[PDB]
Amino acid sequence: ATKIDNLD
Amino acid sequence: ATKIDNLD
Amino acid sequence: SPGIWQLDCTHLEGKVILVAVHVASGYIEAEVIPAETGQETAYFLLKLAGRWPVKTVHTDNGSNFTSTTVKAACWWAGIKQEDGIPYNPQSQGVIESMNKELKKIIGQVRDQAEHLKTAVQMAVFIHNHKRKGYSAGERIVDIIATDIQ
Amino acid sequence: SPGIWQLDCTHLEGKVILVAVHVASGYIEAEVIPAETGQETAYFLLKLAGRWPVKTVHTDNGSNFTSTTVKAACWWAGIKQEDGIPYNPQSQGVIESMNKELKKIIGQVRDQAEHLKTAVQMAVFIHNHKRKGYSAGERIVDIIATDIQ
Ligand SMILES: [Cl-]
Ligand SMILES: [Cl-]
Repeated sequence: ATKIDNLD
Repeated sequence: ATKIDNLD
Repeated sequence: SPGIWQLDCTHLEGKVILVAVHVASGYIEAEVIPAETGQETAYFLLKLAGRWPVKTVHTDNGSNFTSTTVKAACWWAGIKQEDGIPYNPQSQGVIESMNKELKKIIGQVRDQAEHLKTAVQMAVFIHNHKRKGYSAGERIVDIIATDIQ
Repeated sequence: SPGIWQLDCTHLEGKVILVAVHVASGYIEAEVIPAETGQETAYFLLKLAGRWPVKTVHTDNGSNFTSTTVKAACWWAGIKQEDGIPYNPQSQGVIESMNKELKKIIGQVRDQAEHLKTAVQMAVFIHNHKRKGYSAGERIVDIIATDIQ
């Protein structure tokens, strides 16, 4: 998801 | 429940 | 004063951020919970006291002061549970200013994290490493080490 | 010395207990998670690094070493992520013996807690306060304070 805690 | 984390 | 901590409860995005401040250093630990309940508070305190030598906690409000679950955790962990009446009016201002600082940091990181819990841990990290110069994380370790010696 | 930590993952009651050990002191932090994933590991390390000055983490297995999510947290928090190969074969027996100590404590407190997570935090507390005479919690503060000075 493009987030540090959700790279997807 | 007589537990520290559930006194019930 | 090396073992004195203050609880603090603030809200963001419809959730509750519970904070423990080490009064003499300004170092903090925090967590995000759906609601502040005696059970969540008690668990947070059990965690804090297994990590630092917590002698006294000033509770953040009367419901956590009253809560038998919270007192049961303070008993278990060897903590003296106290009220958080700001006999020194400077206390109110310091906590209010910390909450504003934390929320500001959370807004600065908020888009790097999907979950608020991540952003709050990033804010704890930046708060504790900030040099004002020593950091809060340096000050707490210096204060307790001095006390142990 | 002062900045080196080792992850360790052990199982109980169909759940996973993830542990970080501060190698020079034996002090620990731990949490219960339903399963070890790179996301849970990464969040745990972000929490640890906001609380102590984590320079290096030796990961507990090759999946956490490989995990881009874990590497992204180690990048964020300024942590050097390393493998946990026991080049000193003593490391391997020290971890096994800690896991057995922790599980023993957990069984000793297990009936005071409804939830495994409480029992694990009670075990962290007893582990870190135990004098073997200094405790692990006194040793980690002394080691880091000594390094800051
Ligand atoms: Cl609430
Ligand atoms: Cl697993």
